[PDB]
Amino acid sequence: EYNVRTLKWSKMNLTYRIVNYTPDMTHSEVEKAFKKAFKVWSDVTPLNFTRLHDGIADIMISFGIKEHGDFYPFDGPSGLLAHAFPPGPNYGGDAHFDDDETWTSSSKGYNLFLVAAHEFGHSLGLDHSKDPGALMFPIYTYTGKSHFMLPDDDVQGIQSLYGPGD
Amino acid sequence: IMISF
Ligand SMILES: [Ca+2]
Ligand SMILES: [Ca+2]
Ligand SMILES: [Ca+2]
Ligand SMILES: [Zn+2]
Ligand SMILES: [Zn+2]
Repeated sequence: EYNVRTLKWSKMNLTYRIVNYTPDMTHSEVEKAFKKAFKVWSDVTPLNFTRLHDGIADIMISFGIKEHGDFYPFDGPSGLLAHAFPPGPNYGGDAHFDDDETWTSSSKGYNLFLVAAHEFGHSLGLDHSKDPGALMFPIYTYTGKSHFMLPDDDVQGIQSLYGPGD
Repeated sequence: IMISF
C-alpha cells in the first residue's frame, strides 16, 4: 500500500482533526474518547495536542470502510480494527478506524478510547510491544476497568522518544 | 495496528 519514516516528531506541539464521526457514537462521545487518548500520552511526555476544526492537521483522524484511500483496506466486522502511520507528512501520523466495527464508549463493542490510544502511540513513533499487557500490543484486549493506567513498557517507549512529563 | 479474534 501507500506508506510514508522518521523516528519521531521534531516538535512537541502537534495538531489533530476529527474528519468524520462514526454513527455508533455521538459527536461528544467520539470527541471525548479521542481527547482522553491523547491525554494518555501527554500525561507522561512534554507533548501537547491541539484540536483543529477545519484544514489539515498533523494527525488526521477518520472512520472508513474497506478501501479508504491508502490501499491498506479494512476487512469488515472484526479482524483489523484500526491502523495509523508513523511520523511524517501527509498520511504520516494519521489514524484510521474501521467503521464496520461497532464503536462504543463502554464495552458493548470495541472501545474507541483504547484503540485510539494505541494507534496514537504509532502516530508518535512507537512500535508494537513484545509484552501482551502493554497498550502497544497489537491484539485488542478489553480491560473492564473504570480507569486506564498506561503500562510501564509504554511509558518507557514514549519517554525514550520525547522525555518525561510533569 | 489493532486486531481482534
Ligand atoms: Ca475490521
Ligand atoms: Ca498527517
Ligand atoms: Ca460502525
Ligand atoms: Zn488506512
Ligand atoms: Zn498497532
